[PDB]
Amino acid sequence: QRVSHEQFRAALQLVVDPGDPRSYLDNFIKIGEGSTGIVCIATVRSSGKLVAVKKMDLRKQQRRELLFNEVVIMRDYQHENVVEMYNSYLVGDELWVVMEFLEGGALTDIVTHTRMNEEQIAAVCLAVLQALSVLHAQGVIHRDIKSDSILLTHDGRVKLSDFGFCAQVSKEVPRRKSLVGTPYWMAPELISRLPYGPEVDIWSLGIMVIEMVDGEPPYFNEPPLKAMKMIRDNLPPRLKNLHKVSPSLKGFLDRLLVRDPAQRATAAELLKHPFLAKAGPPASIVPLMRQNR
Amino acid sequence: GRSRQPLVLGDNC
Repeated sequence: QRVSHEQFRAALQLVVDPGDPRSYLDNFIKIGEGSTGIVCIATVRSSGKLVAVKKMDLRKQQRRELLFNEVVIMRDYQHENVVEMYNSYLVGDELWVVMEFLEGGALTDIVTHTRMNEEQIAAVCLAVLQALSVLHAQGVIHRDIKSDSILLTHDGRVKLSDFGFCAQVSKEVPRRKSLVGTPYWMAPELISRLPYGPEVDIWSLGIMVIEMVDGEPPYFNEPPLKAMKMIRDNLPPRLKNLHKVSPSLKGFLDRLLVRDPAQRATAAELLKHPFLAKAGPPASIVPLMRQNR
Repeated sequence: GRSRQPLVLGDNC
């Protein structure tokens, strides 16, 4: 009990940066309760730069070992559509991850207050899929794809974030089985805790497409647990606003929201899909952001 | 209903 705490803390120490970041970070401004703790922005004293700091209490996780994943897996990851992690530290009983601050905030604010058009939807889906093709080719599953995990720059550039539940697969351990995600976005094979791969993020992306069209995921008013039962048991959920979606968006969505995971399109395939040729540039997103509306 | 919060099953606790 105390023994498992102390061991866990020593283990994490081997993968985090040594040192106390409190000596260099000032002006903490809370922006969220995120997945697994609080997210603040702060100023780096030596550079004047703003960063985002996620702080996760070691004693408050459902599965403490998941805290190993992001801090190891995302360590020196560079991709234009993925939130960059700068360092991590152990501060008392908290893990702090310091990362790039996305001043445009999250896609959730948009999707609940406005209606994206298909140009904008394709731009988001292209960005996310560029991120997921590269991630998935090196064994990394995100496992919490939803609008809250998509962040924006001031000029409409899109980046994937919230890697806290991400997982690494490999040749010798190619599948995971953990019930991890956000209930309404979870793939049905993951709900059933069957072995699963990168395919799970493709299904969640489908649900996020439903968010972008309808405003919310299917069965959102149902309590989480029954909603999960429905997803597991029913046929693919349908858009409420289907009459407003183009034939190419419908055909795109049909390749995402497939139950049989071996039939579901991969990110690399979806990158070639004609829906994505409608993608707008970063500027097309900017009108939707809270500050411009 | 309408919850945006993640769920992690503590299956090994």
